[PDB]
Amino acid sequence: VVSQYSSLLSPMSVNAVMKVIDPATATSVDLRDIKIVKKLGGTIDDCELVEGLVLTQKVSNSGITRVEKAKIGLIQFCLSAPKTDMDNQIVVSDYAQMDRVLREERAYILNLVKQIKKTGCNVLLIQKSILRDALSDLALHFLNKMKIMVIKDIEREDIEFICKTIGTKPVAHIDQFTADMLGSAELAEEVNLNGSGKLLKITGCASPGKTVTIVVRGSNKLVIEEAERSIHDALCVIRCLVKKRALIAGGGAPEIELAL
Amino acid sequence: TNDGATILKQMQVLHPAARMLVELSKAQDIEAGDGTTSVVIIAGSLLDSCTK
Amino acid sequence: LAGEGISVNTGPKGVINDWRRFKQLETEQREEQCREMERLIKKLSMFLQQYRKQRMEEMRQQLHKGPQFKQVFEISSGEGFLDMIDKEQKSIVIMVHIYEDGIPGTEAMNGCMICLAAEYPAVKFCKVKSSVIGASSQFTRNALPALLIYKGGELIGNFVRVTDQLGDDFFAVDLEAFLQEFGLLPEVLTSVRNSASEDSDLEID
Amino acid sequence: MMPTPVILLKEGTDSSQGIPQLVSNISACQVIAEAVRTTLGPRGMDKLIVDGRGKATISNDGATILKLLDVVHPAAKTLVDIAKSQDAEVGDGTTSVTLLAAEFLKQVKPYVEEGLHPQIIIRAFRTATQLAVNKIKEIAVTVKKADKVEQRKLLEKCAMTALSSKLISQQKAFFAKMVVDAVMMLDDLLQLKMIGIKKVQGGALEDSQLVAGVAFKKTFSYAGFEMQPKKYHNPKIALLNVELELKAEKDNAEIRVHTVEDYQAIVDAEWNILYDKLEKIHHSGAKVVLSKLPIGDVATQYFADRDMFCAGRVPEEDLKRTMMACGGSIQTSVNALSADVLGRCQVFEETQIGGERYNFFTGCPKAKTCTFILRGGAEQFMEETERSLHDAIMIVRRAIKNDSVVAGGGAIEMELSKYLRDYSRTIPGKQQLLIGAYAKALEIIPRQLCDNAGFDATNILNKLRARHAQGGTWYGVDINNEDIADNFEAFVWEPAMVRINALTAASEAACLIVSVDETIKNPRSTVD
Amino acid sequence: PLSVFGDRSTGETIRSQNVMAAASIANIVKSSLGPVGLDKMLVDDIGDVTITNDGATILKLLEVEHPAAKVLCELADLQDKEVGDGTTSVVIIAAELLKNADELVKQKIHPTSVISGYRLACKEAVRYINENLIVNTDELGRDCLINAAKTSMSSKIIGINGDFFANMVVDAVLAIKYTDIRGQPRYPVNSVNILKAHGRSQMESMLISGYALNCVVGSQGMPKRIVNAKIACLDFSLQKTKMKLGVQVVITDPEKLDQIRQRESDITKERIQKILATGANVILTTGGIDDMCLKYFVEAGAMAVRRVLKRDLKRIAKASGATILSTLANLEGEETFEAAMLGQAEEVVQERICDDELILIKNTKARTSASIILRGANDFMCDEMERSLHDALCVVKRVLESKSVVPGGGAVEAALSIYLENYATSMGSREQLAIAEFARSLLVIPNTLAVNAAQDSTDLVAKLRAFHNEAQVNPERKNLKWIGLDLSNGKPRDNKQAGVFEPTIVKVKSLKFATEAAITILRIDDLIKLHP
Amino acid sequence: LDPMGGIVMTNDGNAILREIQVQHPAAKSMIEISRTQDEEVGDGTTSV
Ligand SMILES: Nc1ncnc2c1ncn2[C@@H]1O[C@H](COP(=O)(O)OP(=O)(O)O)[C@@H](O)[C@H]1O
Ligand SMILES: Nc1ncnc2c1ncn2[C@@H]1O[C@H](COP(=O)(O)OP(=O)(O)O)[C@@H](O)[C@H]1O
Ligand SMILES: Nc1ncnc2c1ncn2[C@@H]1O[C@H](COP(=O)(O)OP(=O)(O)O)[C@@H](O)[C@H]1O
Ligand SMILES: [Mg+2]
Ligand SMILES: [Mg+2]
Ligand SMILES: [Mg+2]
Ligand SMILES: [Mg+2]
Repeated sequence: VVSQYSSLLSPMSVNAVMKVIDPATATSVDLRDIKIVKKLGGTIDDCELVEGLVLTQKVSNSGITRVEKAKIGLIQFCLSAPKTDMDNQIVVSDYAQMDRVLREERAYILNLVKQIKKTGCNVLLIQKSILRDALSDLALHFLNKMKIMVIKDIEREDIEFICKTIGTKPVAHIDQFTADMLGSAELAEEVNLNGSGKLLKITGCASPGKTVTIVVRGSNKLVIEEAERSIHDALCVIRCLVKKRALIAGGGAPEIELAL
Repeated sequence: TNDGATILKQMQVLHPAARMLVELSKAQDIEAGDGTTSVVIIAGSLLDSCTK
Repeated sequence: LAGEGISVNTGPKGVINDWRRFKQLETEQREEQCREMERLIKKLSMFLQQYRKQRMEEMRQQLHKGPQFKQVFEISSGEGFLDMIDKEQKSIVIMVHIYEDGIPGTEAMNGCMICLAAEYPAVKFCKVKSSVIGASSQFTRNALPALLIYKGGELIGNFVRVTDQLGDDFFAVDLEAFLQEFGLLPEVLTSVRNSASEDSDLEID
Repeated sequence: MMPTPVILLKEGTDSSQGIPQLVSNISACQVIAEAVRTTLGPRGMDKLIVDGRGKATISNDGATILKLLDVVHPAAKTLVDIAKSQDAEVGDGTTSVTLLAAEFLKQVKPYVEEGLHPQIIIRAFRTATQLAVNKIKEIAVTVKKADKVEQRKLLEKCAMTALSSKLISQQKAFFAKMVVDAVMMLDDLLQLKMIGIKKVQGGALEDSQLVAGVAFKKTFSYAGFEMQPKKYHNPKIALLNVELELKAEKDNAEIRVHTVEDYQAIVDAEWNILYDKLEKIHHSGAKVVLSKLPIGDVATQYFADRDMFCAGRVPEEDLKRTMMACGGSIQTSVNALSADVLGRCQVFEETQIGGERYNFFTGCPKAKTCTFILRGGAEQFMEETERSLHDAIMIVRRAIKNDSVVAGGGAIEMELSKYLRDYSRTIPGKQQLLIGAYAKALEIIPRQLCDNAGFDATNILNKLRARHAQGGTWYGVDINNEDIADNFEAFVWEPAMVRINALTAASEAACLIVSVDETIKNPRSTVD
Repeated sequence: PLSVFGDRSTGETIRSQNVMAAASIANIVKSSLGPVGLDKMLVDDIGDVTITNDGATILKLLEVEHPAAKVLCELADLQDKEVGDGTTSVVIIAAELLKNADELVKQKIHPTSVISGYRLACKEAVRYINENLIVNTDELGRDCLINAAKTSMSSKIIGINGDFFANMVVDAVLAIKYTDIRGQPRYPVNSVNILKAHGRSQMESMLISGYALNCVVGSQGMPKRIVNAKIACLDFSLQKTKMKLGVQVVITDPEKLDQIRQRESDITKERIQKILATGANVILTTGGIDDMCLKYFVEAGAMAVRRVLKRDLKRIAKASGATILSTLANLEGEETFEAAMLGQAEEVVQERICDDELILIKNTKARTSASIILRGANDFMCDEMERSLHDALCVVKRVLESKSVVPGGGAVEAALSIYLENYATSMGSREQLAIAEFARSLLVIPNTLAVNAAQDSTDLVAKLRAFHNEAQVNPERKNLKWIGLDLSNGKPRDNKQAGVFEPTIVKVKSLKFATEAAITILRIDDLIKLHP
Repeated sequence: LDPMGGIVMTNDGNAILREIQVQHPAAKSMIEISRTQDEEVGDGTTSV
């Protein structure tokens, strides 16, 4: 159905395949490094070839958007009250302890946020956690006060793709969180799709990774799915050209030649 | 959809030979990426000749 | 009379179309019987007490809502019953009322349901006929009051023959208290409405 | 709507009105036309319809297909009615009328949907149809030479054109010659009942024959029949309506005797009555005896003894046909069997045709009737052959009425469309659009021919339009060459009456459908 | 042979069925187009009644079965989401395009050629619109906005009262105006809180110069009117402190139990005292407030509101300059509430509106906002007024963002049909038929307007086409491009002079979306419906 | 006759109309009009 939009889609697919593999010494293409993101609305003419990555997750830190010269950081621990792996309880036998517990929890959260900020980070990605609260409202308020854009609920299986794209290294403990594990980016902004949702686009990365992302638009869901399938077919064709570099004429010529 | 593999796997065929053709189209999709309709057409034509 | 090892072989795969066509209707029936036995046979084939607060409860129930009294929803077919029981969030309680017009004690409990629905927006009070459900004759003749309860798709109450424990001229407060005895009932007036993209506001930037 | 405690009409009364009702009527007419759309042209295809009793009818005739279809839509039944009307008046064009009417309705549907007053559309159809009929009568080709050879050739070509859409199109020349020969022997009334059509199972189509006389099946021969000679070389035929049997003299007759002598006399008297009738028949000089009433075994043996032939229970229509062929008179009384009441045929013979015995009466110079003996491989095969021959016979009869012909293959419709467009370009504009729609609707026939033949309809239509605009009245679709050609010189001839009646009936049906605005359906009575 | 457990339709049958479904959807809403259109009443088999004229609402409320019809329903929804106007015109145009394309296909034209022709025709129509038919609003002024709002509000329950409703709409949109980076004036509609309340006539609808809350004070002790409001916005509840799940209280010495229980409420007491010590008068919180905190606010003569909606609180904080505080924690680990976190308003009043009370925040400082209270005759009238008002606000936002408008009343589409039927002869040999059919289908909207007006559709459209043809042929008659339809008098009228305008984005997006939907449906030639 | 068994004697327009259950949406609109008039000013309920 996208034969009319081929003039736009075909160069997009060729560029997507070329930007993900080494032109020399390549024997296969891993299409999992070309992420396809489908966003309803617009027309097929609005398809994009975002160099960085797009995240469907919304910015929790509402009020801050379009961080320039972003130093992206990805963490795998939780910003909440202390909680050990084994069973833990805090016993209060005096009102002084009942004030000190709140005071010390606040101090611990503030110390975590200050340690994160001292590294120069200004965009934080938080891995999804289903055991403890990954981002408490106190932690979010502290991060907002220090002008850091927070993006939580990052999927567990999406960590590898994000790390390959941006260049951040996951941090699972605040002790090892340092500026050496941050990924510099030119711009990290949340774009608006003309009222059809919000996408979080991070375009421009120092030492770009070997990944590209394609954003597919359409009037309704069915044409979006078919456009995604067609783009995947084009990518697969270019991949099958990468290995076994041999070309034949189409148009029914090979089968009739075989018959003769 | 126009994709042969998607068409074949979306509809239930309930016949063993048809199911093997569906698996064949899926394999062609896995290996050669596209051409999943031509392979099924070729297999059907070959078996049609096998009848005679 | 031989060949016990029949091994029908090629027969099925050439006829499974009609077999599955019959099996679809069979399963559509089978879910209906499976859902329509959960109250049958098991119990179907078989001066602080003056409560001065109930009076003021009744008067405040009389002034419940302004817009309208509203009517209890009526189920028209078994399939509709199935697909409204199966649908809806499992976190809310749904209770179903079975009746046949003519028996005493039906209009009173219908009015009680109307009042409770007016004062409990979360509840989804609904009623069904005994004839449309096609229950047994014993249900139609000796189990007219049946207040089924659906909390997440399972019973937490199977009140059948509530006439003895409720009487024949009970009111809304009586049924409310009787249901609250076993903890069945979960615990302002706008002008008309307030609800009206996600872009909210910004300044200068 | 309000409950209205005492409602006006009977409950369940369904009333539909307004523009949606008319649009639904037009859609129903389109659906009906779709049923016979693929049966038109030399590349047309048959349709098979199974009734509730399991009987299957296979036909290419549009009227037959519409009749077998149980159409209950009140507006759609008009198309079936006009197909029946075209079959009755002309005998051919039953598919053309439905296509033309439904295409008229389809063309004016956009104007109906936008609120155009139906009276304007009706007036436009009336004007366009009158102009088209006048043009057909003006441009139809007739020659005032009145010679037998050219008239015979014209009849043969018209019959071939009528037959070149059925399963017998391969043998269309043979059957066309047979049909023209059969029609030419009818005297002045051209009655269909004077052309018998017999269907005998088994045998190729080319084995079907036309009998210059009369032929009918053997009719329940009694004992002693096989002794009768089965071939005569100049027989005299005694056409009778007499029951030659030993039977009670009258239903109310009652004999009262009181003597054994009178008993014997009565028995001998009955025998003598029968033998007197047989003696009169024998002394009439006849050698072949045919009776509408049963002929008994005694009479059969009596005729076998005299080297005579008898056949009782002969159908009445077959006796009328035999009387017309041989030239006798059906006698109810045997008292006066003169020489002028006996039929004469050159050769009478009984032969076996496909497992059935048939009596043949050939060599009748003064015959005014025929008999088609159709050979086929199936019951529906012979039925559809009979239908095709009926269409050809009606076409030949109408051509005998007047030798006014026009070229087929869509040529006449294309010329009419061009003329109507040229006329419509000279009127203020409200009628111009509707007459132009009529002219465009007239293009359905060549388009349907191309679609059925597997052509590209658009290119052929463009070429036909360009040719007709620049000259050439008789240019139409050429099926074999995948192109267009002069159909008049290609001998694709049909009488002008066919197209005149088709246009008239289609216009009347379209106007009747358009005029209706509200449909009311009363509840059924005795639903059982 | 196939042995597929389902029903299969192939060829002309499925195409005709798809076009039937699209035509049914179009005919559902065709009668509510243009000023002579009429509303529809929808009942949802429970008793709820929805009187509406919006195409998107009508198609959303209906339960639709056929997929080709659901395509048009989502098309209307998308047009509403991305533009906000023309949700009926897009559906009608898409259905007409599909019907004409099916007719072409039945004429043995391959659907690929029809799709290519439709793409070319849509591209050329957009180009011609952007080149010729647009009118720059720079030389028009506020009268252009007023006329655009009035045009958008026709065919609605507030159509006749447009002379006042358009002024209210324009005032609200200009009030909520803000600028961003790159110097682009952005107008955030949906920041205008639309409040409905039956009662007085529509002429009594109020445009609040501030914000309107659907909330009342938490207790009768507090005053209902504060003059020099110091709004304090909070995102946390003010209740008795309850310790977290990971902390439990174990008592071994009884003497500490009373101290623990006292501090359990003294914590919230101290928080409220910190909040009030800075001079705050009005306290709005998203969380709840219990009795003791309400009493604390009562004794100080403050105003406390609980259960405030998050979006309302955000809008109020942005307008008044307050900062939403999720907690009273600073960067020194203490509990502080600075005065800089206080918003300012010229007045906060709890007014009574038809036996109900709502809070009005008037003349906020550091930013101007707006809110509209709609007064009707019942709930249904107020809901329809709200829908029409939202349509007008979206139209005004489109006009203010993109400064180009096009004449209404079908002038643009008549001109497009003329130009496209002229241009079709210069493109292709078979796609030219598709372009011509696109041009003919573009005339469905003026035809529908004329039919709704019960006027002579054929003659009126013929006159309009003649005017536009003369405009496009004669080089000196470029002023005839604005000739549209006057539905009241049933005659052609220069709509640019009459003030019938609409944003160019409406027509452009509707054309693109209708073309894409028609192309999507046109590709289907085989349907397999597996049995459930 | 109240559906719950009560008895209502009145000649107030809104009091009478609030106790009538109707199926036609126009009647629902009229009843809502009656309630609007009663809530807004408390008088003239039959007149409207
Ligand atoms: N040999 C031929 N070449 C082209 N067209 C033909 C030929 N024979 C018949 N036709 C066309 O077929 C049409 C009628 O087809 P047919 O099915 O025989 O009768 P009808 O459909 O009118 O009942 C006529 O309009 C005629 O022009
Ligand atoms: N006063 C007017 N005179 C002529 N045409 C108008 C007038 N107001 C609106 N129209 C036209 O009526 C058409 C239908 O608009 P409408 O149906 O109300 O919007 P929507 O399609 O969003 O429902 C618009 O295309 C507009 O050009
Ligand atoms: N003494 C009176 N003489 C004449 N008209 C009266 C008198 N008292 C009241 N009315 C009329 O009766 C009407 C009041 O009727 P009422 O029962 O109050 O109905 P509603 O509540 O709808 O007004 C008023 O319009 C008033 O003009
Ligand atoms: Mg391919
Ligand atoms: Mg014919
Ligand atoms: Mg509008
Ligand atoms: Mg009064």
